[PDB]
Amino acid sequence: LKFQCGQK
Amino acid sequence: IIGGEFTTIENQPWFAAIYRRHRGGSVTYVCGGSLMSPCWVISATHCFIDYPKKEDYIVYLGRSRLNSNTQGEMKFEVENLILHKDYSADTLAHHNDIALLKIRSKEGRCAQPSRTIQTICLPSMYNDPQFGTSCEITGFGKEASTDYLYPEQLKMTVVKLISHRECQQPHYYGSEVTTKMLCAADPQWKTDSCQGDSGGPLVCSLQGRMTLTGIVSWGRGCALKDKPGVYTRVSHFLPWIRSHTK
Ligand SMILES: NC(=[NH2+])c1ccc2[nH]c(-c3cccc(OC4CCCC4)c3[O-])nc2c1
Repeated sequence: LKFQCGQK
Repeated sequence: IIGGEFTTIENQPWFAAIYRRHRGGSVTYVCGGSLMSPCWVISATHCFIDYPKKEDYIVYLGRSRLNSNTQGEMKFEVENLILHKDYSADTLAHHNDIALLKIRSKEGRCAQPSRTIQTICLPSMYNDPQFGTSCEITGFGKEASTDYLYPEQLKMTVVKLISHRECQQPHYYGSEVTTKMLCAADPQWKTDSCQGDSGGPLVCSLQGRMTLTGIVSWGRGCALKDKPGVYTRVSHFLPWIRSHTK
């Protein structure tokens, strides 16, 4: 959806 | 990477593969990098130093293999290439080995989030994990220091951060290592980063997030005893990063 830095 | 396992980009969705084009038709791999925000990738200045012609590099996001394509990959041109003023190399170390590439796709866009494209987090000003933390490094570099080719599948391995006191020991790197670098090794010197891994990330968990703690920079040999890999200490470059990613 949008970026969530750090998430796989 | 010496050791490690083979992985897919879904396990490192912020890893970027940077290539250089040649007149003749080949495009070759240069270095790894990580996505920090939709339009910015961070890598290492020594990867661009001998050929600072931004129009000859290609950056790919979502790539699990080196020369064949992955479904979901995105291709970009380097719109801005910011190298570090005060970058120096000596017989082993590179100082201020950090660089920023602003990417643009042929349609004028930046990266888009997918299951194979995600940003990695930055640390907070000068804040690092403690030595001992296991961090993971990833990339397409050599599997043995004697290889002359790079693997075609992405690799990853786990290494632990060691202390400056341990790395600055005379029989390790002495003073070649400074407060702006981090050293990480495998307890049993079995896995490490090697040539072809420069510019890719060292990721550790800081306050709950997977953060880009270091950039693969240099090391003597690969996985040699008392020869840790050295990484650019990103927590000490946050001012510089901000200055250009505002
Ligand atoms: N032992 C290590 N931890 C290590 C890590 C990354 C390295 N990168 C290199 C390296 C060696 C020769 C040339 C390089 O980059 C040039 C190729 C293309 C751009 C500059 C390297 O990054 N040695 C490396 C050693």
